[PDB]
Order: sequence, then structure tokens, then C-alpha cells
Amino acid sequence: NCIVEEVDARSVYPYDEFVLATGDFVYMSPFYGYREGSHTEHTSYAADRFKQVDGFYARDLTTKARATAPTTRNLLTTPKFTVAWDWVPKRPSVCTMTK
Amino acid sequence: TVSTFIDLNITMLEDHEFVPLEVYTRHEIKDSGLLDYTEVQRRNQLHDLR
Ligand SMILES: *[C@@H]1O[C@H](CO)[C@@H](O[C@@H]2O[C@H](CO)[C@@H](O)[C@H](O)[C@H]2NC(C)=O)[C@H](O)[C@H]1NC(C)=O
Repeated sequence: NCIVEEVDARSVYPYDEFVLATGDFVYMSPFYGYREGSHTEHTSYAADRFKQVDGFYARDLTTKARATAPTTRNLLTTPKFTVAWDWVPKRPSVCTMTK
Repeated sequence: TVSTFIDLNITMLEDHEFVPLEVYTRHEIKDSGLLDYTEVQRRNQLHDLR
């Protein structure tokens, strides 16, 4: 049975790994990639498993409608699943304080 | 007019209201944990019916 499922993701400081709504720890910084020293970030995964897609276009599975704008994607294939998430810079995304 | 009196000025201490204040609410504390066990369970026990 093929299954495509959208989930939430939560990472705590130092953000070198995160979780998913199902409870699976992905051992890779949500900001690891190829652009602007993103290879500095942490991934305990073999570099072939991670692939970054510039100018990716996402098609909805139910709506069947390509939409939005180019979103640079990140894909990491674990021995049991493959996760896709939009790569965003680390500095404007997170913050150590709270107004 | 000259006066034989000595002045003294007393103004009452005005009212002041204390609004409720919390640094962290218990919902933020429940969200502090990286994995709420209950929500993970409820999501993962819907796989057959989903
Ligand atoms: C008697 O009460 C206070 C001093 O304790 C004075 O009232 C204030 O005076 C300031 C200037 O010093 C004004 O800006 C305020 O409007 C006044 N009222 C309050 C509630 O602060 C008052 O002047 C004193 N009486 C005399 C004759 O000086």
C-alpha cells in the first residue's frame, strides 16, 4: 500500500535533528542543504540520501492543481520513509527569545 | 493678609489595579516537550481506520 501523508515537525535547540507527528526522529538539521554554508549543518546520513531541488514545483494530490511559486525542496530518504520539506534559512526562521 | 497657620499637604494613596500576569502558561509548558506522548498515540492509532 502506497501512502503519502502530511505531518508536523518539531525541533529543539540546537536544531541538529527533529521529530515528526508520528514520532520519528530525523537525524538531520532542518536547515542542512547546499546553499550558503548549509553543508556546515549536521546530518548523520549518507550524503546520497539527501537531495535538494532548486525551483521545485509542488502539485496537490487531492486538488490536482500546481500552484504557489518555486519552493526549494529538501528530500531525505531513511531506511523506512522519505521526507520532503521546504528548505528555509536558519537565522530568520528561529529565535532564542520570545517577545 | 498674613497667616499664623502652618501648612500640611496630605493626598490619599490612589487606587491601583493588579492585572493577571504569567511568564509561561501551562499550555506552553505542555508544548515544551518535543513529543507529547498522548498526541503521538492518538495520531498513530488511526492508521487502520485511515
Ligand atoms: C499638595 O499635593 C501635591 C503635593 O504632594 C501637589 O499636587 C500635585 O502637584 C504637581 C506639581 O508638583 C501637579 O503636577 C499635580 O497636578 C498635583 N496633583 C497631583 C495629584 O499630583 C499640590 O500642589 C500640593 N499643594 C500645593 C499647594 O503645592
